[PDB]
Amino acid sequence: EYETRAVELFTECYSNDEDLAEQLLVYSCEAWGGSNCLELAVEATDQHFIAQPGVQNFLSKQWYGEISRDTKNWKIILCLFIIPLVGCGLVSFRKK
Amino acid sequence: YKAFSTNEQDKDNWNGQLKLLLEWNQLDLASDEIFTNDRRWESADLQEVMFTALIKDRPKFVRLFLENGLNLQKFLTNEVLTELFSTHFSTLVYRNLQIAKNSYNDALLTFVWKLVANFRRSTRHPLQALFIWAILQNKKELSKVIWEQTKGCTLAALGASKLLKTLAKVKNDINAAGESEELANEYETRAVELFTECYSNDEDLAEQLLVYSCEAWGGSNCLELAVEATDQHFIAQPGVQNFLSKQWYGEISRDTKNWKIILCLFIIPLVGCGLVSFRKKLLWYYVAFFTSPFVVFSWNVVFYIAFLLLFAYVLLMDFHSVPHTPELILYALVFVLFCDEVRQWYMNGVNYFTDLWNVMDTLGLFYFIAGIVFRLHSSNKSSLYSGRVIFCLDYIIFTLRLIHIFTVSRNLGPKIIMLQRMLIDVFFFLFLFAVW
Amino acid sequence: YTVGIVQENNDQVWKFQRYFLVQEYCNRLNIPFPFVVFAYFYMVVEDNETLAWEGVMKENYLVKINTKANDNSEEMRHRFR
Amino acid sequence: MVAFGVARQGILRQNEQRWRWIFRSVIYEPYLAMFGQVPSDVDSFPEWITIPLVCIYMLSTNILLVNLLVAMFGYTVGIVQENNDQVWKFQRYFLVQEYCNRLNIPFPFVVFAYFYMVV
Amino acid sequence: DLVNFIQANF
Amino acid sequence: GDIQFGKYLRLSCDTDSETLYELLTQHWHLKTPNLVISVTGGAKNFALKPRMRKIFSRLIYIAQSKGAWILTGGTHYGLMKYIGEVVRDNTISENIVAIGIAAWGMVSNRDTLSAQYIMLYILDNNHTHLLLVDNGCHGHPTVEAKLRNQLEKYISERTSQDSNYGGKIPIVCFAQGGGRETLKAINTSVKSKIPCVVVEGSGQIADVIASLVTSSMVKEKLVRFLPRTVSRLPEEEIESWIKWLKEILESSHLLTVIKMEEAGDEIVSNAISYAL
Ligand SMILES: CCCCCCCC(=O)OC[C@H](COP(=O)(O)O[C@@H]1[C@H](O)[C@H](O)[C@@H](OP(=O)(O)O)[C@H](OP(=O)(O)O)[C@H]1O)OC(=O)CCCCCCC
Repeated sequence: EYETRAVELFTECYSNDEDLAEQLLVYSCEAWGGSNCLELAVEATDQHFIAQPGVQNFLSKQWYGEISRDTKNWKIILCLFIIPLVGCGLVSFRKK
Repeated sequence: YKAFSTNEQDKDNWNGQLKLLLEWNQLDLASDEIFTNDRRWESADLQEVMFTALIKDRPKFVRLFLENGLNLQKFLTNEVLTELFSTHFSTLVYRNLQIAKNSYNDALLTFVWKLVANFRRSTRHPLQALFIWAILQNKKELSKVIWEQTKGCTLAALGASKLLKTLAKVKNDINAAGESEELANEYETRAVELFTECYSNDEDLAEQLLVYSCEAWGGSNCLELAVEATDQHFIAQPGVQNFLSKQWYGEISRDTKNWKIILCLFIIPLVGCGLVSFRKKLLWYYVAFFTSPFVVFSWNVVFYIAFLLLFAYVLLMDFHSVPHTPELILYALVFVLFCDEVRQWYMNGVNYFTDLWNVMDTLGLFYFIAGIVFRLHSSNKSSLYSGRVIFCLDYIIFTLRLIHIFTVSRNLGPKIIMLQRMLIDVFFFLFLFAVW
Repeated sequence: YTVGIVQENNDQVWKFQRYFLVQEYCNRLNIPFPFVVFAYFYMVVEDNETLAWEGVMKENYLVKINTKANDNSEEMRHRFR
Repeated sequence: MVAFGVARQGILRQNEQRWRWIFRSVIYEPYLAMFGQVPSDVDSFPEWITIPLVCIYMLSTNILLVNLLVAMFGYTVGIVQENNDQVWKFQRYFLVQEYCNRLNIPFPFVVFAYFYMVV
Repeated sequence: DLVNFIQANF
Repeated sequence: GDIQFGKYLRLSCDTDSETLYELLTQHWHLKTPNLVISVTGGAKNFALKPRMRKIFSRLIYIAQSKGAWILTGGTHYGLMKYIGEVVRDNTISENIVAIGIAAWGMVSNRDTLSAQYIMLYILDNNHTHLLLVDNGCHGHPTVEAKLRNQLEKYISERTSQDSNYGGKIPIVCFAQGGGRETLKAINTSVKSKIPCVVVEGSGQIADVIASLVTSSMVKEKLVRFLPRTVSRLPEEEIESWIKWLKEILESSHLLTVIKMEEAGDEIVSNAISYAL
């Protein structure tokens, strides 16, 4: 029941706002248990909570870093070998 | 409202009361007090209130205004539409649209982007433009309200579904993508139900509507838009399948036994001997039968089988430094194939190259011509052997093309469809097995 | 892994491919290959009524979809009140 | 498979005039030039460029075969999804009717039954 | 006919 | 002149209904199993109420099924335009027959003739037939009511053996909008013994009749239903309205009122059948 409550609350809140939701997710409390929401979900094997769209989007943004998540993967792979293409209009960075 | 009315300061003026009710979204009071049988109404009176309701997302007030003698066609002028697109169009939605245009370009998406740019910078289908504006901003109720007024209802629903799907394919914001996806599913359901109901009412009018192309709604009809969106659900409906079957059998009655047609194909005189009762003179029967796409397909498969047999015979039994007559016949047949390929290339060239199987066939033809060039070099036996190798490659790729033809039959079509995906997954599994 | 792939029904996919093949073979010169060679050489050398019918069926569909609220017991409660 | 075998035979032997021999060989070689047996390997005009051809041919044949097998089993799960109890009951009705509306005599003694029936 | 009938009626 | 953008004919008020009916039956129209007349009222703006739309859709569907004649004012402004548009929509989808009767004087643009009328009052082009009365030429007050009532009475006097209805062809008056003209038409229909169906819950005079279905109560209901109309109307107008209310209510069995609570399907058909 509490897992369901947490999942619903985070979904609703992630729907309202995205950046505040991610800040809350990564936030570590004043020594609640020495861990954040993500770590506790992982330790409990709460696959349901992590599988939610918001958490997956957060992980994807972390994985791609500054690179725009919507850019084609083949573009990145091709530009990896060819350095000069990095700043040649490809891989439109999310953020000289 | 009671203070404004009973005060008597502005009791005579009704526009103030209407605006006040609209701002607070009091539909029932608006329908009861301001709007009454005694009062007289004109479109020019409502123009501004309608615009404000559109801006503020008051779908119910929009519907009420439409009911009470408002002409949406006249209201949607070029100036109004350009002002609405330029200012009241969210920058986030425009950014998402740009992202879709760049990363995920589509035939309909570029059209809508050009329309949006035209209206933003500075009137064929104003209703369609308004519907697109509502859709791009994920306004469910207003979009439905507008859709109830459009002429191309099913076509508009399919176009909205496709546009929303391609917009949801974006990843800049998850929430907007999910809203767009759910709205697209809803509009797809609406289109399917509407077409079903209408196809149940009448059949010929339904088919005419299906094949009908609008006055440049998006440059496409309902069927094409459904195909581009991969709306398998819409095409799988009984009406569409019946339409496709009628197209496939042509004038031939769909209920006639297939074995009768197959038997009569070899034996010409049976065509007008009482078999294959045509849906619609002996000469007319013969021309109708031979114009049938099904008969043409059967003839083509028979011809392809004969060509493959002749090719195999040439390679296995008759291969010499100098071409023989069977080789010349093979050259003539492959030239016929090549000119057919050119004809098909004239149309849908981009799609001609995009198709994996089509590209495979073109590569096979190029391989065959290269092998011909190699075989022409009779001076060196190495060149002749290379040409022979290329001919073997041509044979195998032609057999692959033959395999493509079998997909028509229901018996072994799904088998091949499954085989493709199983092949992909098995290739990955074999790659892992290979590594260790 | 294959049981999952076969779980999905291939009937819809086959119907889609059927549409593709039918369009390919229909928007095409309906002549056999042996006789199609000359075809290329030879080649080189209402709506308002349908839309109105569509709108009528739309009205019927809208009525049918909006009738769902009729089944609610609210009308009986309002008559009672 | 036969298409692959035709391609292989075309590339290996030239102008085989024995129609019976070639007709059997085209079918027979690809199956036994594979997991079954290796006569082609023994038979194996540059060799350093020939070996990769046989390697890729064997790889393609093996991958196609495994894909076929797996697809067939997947197709079979759908056939077995449908319950056969009703079909068996139907066949049971058929067999019961066949054996009931029939002279209830064993075959060794049924011969005289027909003669008695005719008269 | 029709015109003549109308004229006769009125 | 024939309006094209049907048949529009200008006829004098002092015209025998027998000649018109014989003309229509001989070569223009077939025997009518049913005939319904709708009195929209003076108001040129018709409020697209949530219930009225379904009611009139069912009415037009019933008319098409029975091959009935729908009589209206024919004005392009108000309910008549909506009825004509619905008739055109049904035709796009056995032919529906709509006759719009109005006064030539009140018409804004007059074209004489196969002259075509293309857009002071305006008439809907959807109506397949139109009649223009001309006795008080260039006269603002309406004068088509007398001819309409005479024609309806004559059609009632007719006799069709084919129709299941005994003897005379069934005729049903209809009343959804309020107004002095509507009340006068209802009075004439009641005096003609032809039943009328009044849509309770919509309109001023219609709701007044529904509530009635005494004099002080009638006046109070009339005032409540149309506050602006009663305020503008003079005391003599109110007295005349009460007189007409009492006259029409004298025959309650003929008039039939649709219950406000009743809002299901086939309510219009049920009410019409009950009235007949
Ligand atoms: C040897 C190499 C390959 C040999 C050729 C092998 C080619 C091959 O294997 O195709 C078999 C094909 C099977 O036809 P197929 O049974 O799938 O036809 C459909 C089938 O009968 C469905 O059951 C029907 O739906 P339903 O039951 O009512 O629900 C459907 O009718 P409709 O619902 O659409 O109206 C039918 O269209 O037969 C041919 O006609 C093709 C012409 C091939 C000509 C062959 C010339 C030799």
